[PDB]
Amino acid sequence: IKTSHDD
Amino acid sequence: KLDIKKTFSNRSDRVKGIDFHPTEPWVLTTLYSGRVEIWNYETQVEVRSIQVTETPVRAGKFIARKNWIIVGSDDFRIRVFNYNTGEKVVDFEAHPDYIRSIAVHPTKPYVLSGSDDLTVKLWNWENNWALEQTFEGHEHFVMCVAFNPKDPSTFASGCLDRTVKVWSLGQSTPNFTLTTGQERGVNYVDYYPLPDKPYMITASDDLTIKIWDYQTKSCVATLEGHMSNVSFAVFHPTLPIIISGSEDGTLKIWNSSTYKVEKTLNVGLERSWCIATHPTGRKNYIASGFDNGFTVLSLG
Repeated sequence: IKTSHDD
Repeated sequence: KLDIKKTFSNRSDRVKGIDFHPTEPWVLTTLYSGRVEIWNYETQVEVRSIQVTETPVRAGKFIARKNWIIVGSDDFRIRVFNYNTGEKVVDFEAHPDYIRSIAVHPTKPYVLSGSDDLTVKLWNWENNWALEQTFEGHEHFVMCVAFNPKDPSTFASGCLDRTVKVWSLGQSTPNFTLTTGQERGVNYVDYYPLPDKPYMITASDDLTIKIWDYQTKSCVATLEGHMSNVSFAVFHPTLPIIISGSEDGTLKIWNSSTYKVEKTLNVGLERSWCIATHPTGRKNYIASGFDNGFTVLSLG
């Protein structure tokens, strides 16, 4: 799971 | 002096990484789609392009002295390509998580990668790309790595844990940890290149850019005015300016002595993610990558 800053 | 001209802009999928070649008029872009592009920005023709992966390629650099590009992507892998032959020199799992940033040592055959796995790793291309060191200590995603150009036995890492750590190659703990007060973390760290100031600069999701004296650890200045996450902020190698870019869609040029904004550019490509400056100041070229493509600008 990518918690943030995926963009 | 400041006389900005649009040398070459092209639309593409989101540009996460960008870099200038030091002796050819080329820019490398690494895209969120897994593609990377090498453009001659004078002729506006692609030198070479590669569908590297289906995952985002967040980091890419030239290694001109080896005729390579090196890229890193969310599939966990570092890949190196010869840009003259297209040959894939190496392809290895570097981290068990996203790769955010790659730096290349200026003379020694070392590459640093910073990762969401909380680490920086050092790889040596003269030792078959061996992992020579893992730098542990950060507590959130490592967003940016950069050698100190004046002493590249040391380097800085910027991290979502709100710190910059400065490390010595061959030593396992930071020389120091800088508490930035940028409470949404640090997305980028860069060194001022000239010997008269021991300065570094950090950019944050908290909308600020901060200038640091790395000898005293004091904050010299805080640059305010971006309206969304600041993706990067850098010192220019020859001009007395700082250049920043943001998810607000702007680049900003700031006076590097007064720290006042000098120009805001609404590039028209949506969010800005990455920056490069021509390493010798040729035509004062800079380039930045965005949601909808890139732009190469001549400042003068």
